[PDB]
Amino acid sequence: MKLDMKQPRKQRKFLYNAPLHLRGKIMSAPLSKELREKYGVRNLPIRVGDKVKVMRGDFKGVEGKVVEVDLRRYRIHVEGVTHKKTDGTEVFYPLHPSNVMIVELNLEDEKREKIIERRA
Amino acid sequence: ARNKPFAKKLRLAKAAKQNRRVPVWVIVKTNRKVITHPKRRHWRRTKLKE
Amino acid sequence: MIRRRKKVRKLRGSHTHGWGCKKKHRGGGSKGGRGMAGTGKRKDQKWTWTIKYAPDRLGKRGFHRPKAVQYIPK
Amino acid sequence: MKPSEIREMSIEEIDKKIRELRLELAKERGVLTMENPMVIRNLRRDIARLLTIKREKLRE
Amino acid sequence: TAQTREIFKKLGVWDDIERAKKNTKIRAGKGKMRGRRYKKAKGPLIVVAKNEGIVQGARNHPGVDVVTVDNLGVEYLAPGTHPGRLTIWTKGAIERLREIYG
RNA sequence: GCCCCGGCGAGGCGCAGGCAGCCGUCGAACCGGGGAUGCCCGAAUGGGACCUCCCGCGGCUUGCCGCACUCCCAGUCGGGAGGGGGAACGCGGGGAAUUGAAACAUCUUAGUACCCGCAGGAAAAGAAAGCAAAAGCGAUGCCGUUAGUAGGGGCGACCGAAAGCGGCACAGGGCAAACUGAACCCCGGGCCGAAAGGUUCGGGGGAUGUGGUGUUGUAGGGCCCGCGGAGGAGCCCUGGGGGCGAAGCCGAAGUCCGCUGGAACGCGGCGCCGGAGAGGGUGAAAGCCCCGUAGGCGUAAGCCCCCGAGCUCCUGCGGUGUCCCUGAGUACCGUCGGUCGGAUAUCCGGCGGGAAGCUGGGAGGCAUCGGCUCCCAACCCUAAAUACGUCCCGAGACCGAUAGCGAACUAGUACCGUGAGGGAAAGCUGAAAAGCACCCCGGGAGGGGGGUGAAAAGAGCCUGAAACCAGGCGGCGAUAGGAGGGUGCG
Repeated sequence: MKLDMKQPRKQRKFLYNAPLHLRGKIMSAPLSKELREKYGVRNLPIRVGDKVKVMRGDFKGVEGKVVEVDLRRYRIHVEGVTHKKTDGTEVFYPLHPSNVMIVELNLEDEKREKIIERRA
Repeated sequence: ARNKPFAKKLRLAKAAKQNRRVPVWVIVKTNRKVITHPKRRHWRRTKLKE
Repeated sequence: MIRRRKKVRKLRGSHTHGWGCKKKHRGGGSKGGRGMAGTGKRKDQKWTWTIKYAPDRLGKRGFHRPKAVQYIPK
Repeated sequence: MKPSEIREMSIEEIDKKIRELRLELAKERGVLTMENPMVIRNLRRDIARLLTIKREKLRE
Repeated sequence: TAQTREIFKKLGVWDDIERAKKNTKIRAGKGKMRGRRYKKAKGPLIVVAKNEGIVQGARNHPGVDVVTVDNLGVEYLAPGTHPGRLTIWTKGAIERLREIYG
């Protein structure tokens, strides 16, 4: 995108009302050194079957799989990152993807490989 | 018997349908924000424009 | 250079802002008419001022020639 | 219903199909007043798809 | 920028660059809503005769300004009305000042 | 919400945090381009409207097209134009009073408010019957000065220019007539072509003149003699290269080790990038976590440039002449009304008179006479420099929810008035709903024990002032006199 505006209200307006096809890139996560080396890429946008390691927060050191990506709210769900309700059922804690690191990719799709080849 | 014109009848029918309270699932979906709207009209209090 | 402050600042709390009784700072009656009213020729409230400080404001004297004919030499 | 499957067929099959779908929509709207609460929406949209494709076949 | 880093370490103004980095603050008041977060502090000024690369190279250091002699005004030399700014002159700028006499 | 072509690359189903479900990898949502459907009223138009609904004609085969008024071309067939809407800016007409003059009548307010008509993305103006004055300039429009000057004015209050000078931007063309006399234009069909546009039949115009010529100062043109015969600048795009021009692409470097904490973006220590230390987001103050940023990238249609491609309508120079022509209720005078700084010397209109017309005509601040200087009206077109912003973009010694637009929100909304018209209030849980499982009482709203959370911050939700109210604590409190205070001693 072309965000050259020193004005905070304009930045925040863009982010709150961004079209859907540009929110995947606002939801990008970094890669492990290993994949960084073997592919030549520093970050990629997040996807459901990816395996992630939590880097900041209460759930530190937890590895797990992505099971939900929500673009309206800018949050993801990760299996294993859960808290209990008063009654006792388990619900997911939502995370921002800039707090997680990708330690294993899910590549059963050609266009994501295209992304990689474009930016490596 | 009381002799209405058809177009006036249709406008009165719309005014009749308009007049109900907010649905409950809307309050739930919205997390108790939308709970009343500006067009509750009662036939003794506020008269319409025929 | 010398940047002194305005005196409305010092007159906060004065109640009349230097103008005297609370009845004296009103409209055109408080000036005796608007502008050069009353300087003579019909009314005379400022005729004393006219005869001290501004004679030859009322009346006419002389004639001017056109610029097409005026020559100013160096 | 998909437009590729609708483009293999003749205008008369398209017409028969619209008749059938309209009858279903009426029946469903009657029972609705009495399991997939989206039947009405998908039937509506299918009728629309058929009419579009019939018009574009005629204009040719 | 790294070359300029080394040069400035050798000439002895890196400490003022570091002061300017350290003394930058988030300001008080409603300026934060209008931009104007981050009052930024002033460091050294490089006066040059021509730009051939050095604006590129010195821009990004906190508090550093680069100017030609021909376009030199008083705010570059006395920020906040206060004189006495650390300034790196070139020999060609010195000669061109000789010419301009001012 | 239906279809297609491209892009993006996995989720999506408006504001809007629900129950059930569906669409999508056969490339969706979203973005760019293009199509389809598109009820009634409304200029509203087949004819009528006391209720945005009714009632008909035809002709073709229920399904279909056509049928308003005013006008042009026509012609008993048809082909065309107009009507309504638009914030501010634009052109042309009609035109007050409050007010000031310390009253008021000329004046001022004011060619203002408001009314009527007419256009566009800009409009209007515009190529000297001019400005000047012993020198000269050279179409129009805009900016700065000229200047509160010349001048107007109960010569009062007040009103009020231009030329010139310095700049921005530049550009000039065509009719009428004299001479010629059908050599001409338009519509349809048959052909050729990418096309510029040719050529044929059938019609409409035109001798009350279609086309050719020609467009200016003592001049220009025509005719008349003659020597010369570079209109060739434009237009069409089978071809062609370049460039502008997208949605869109790429874009550096720590989540390193201890303490605090619910959570590091903190403190202390150790490193790195920088043409990038603008701004924002992320569970606290982040150049190195993410978007971006500096800076490199590419691009279909659409558009500009030029090489080529095919094709067009009249043509110069020098001068002679008792030969012809060059705009009429017009120029000009008198009078009345309006208007202007325009004063005996501004412009507009009405009424009564009224020319010359190339051996001619006009202007030069009262009239007229004579000189000198400058020009040729009464017919037409014309870019750029300028004004505006109902829209979009960027920025800010602007406000920060009684502020700022009336409106931070389901606002010109609710609501009031027969109607013209008038017109509010109303922002904030938490990092995460984790939005209180379970037991006793109560008809119930609820109370009490227990739980979630760093914290109840419990939706009657950030902080949570004062006035006011209830209870608890302390001092006084039923023989007593001053605006509720001051000094001194208990």
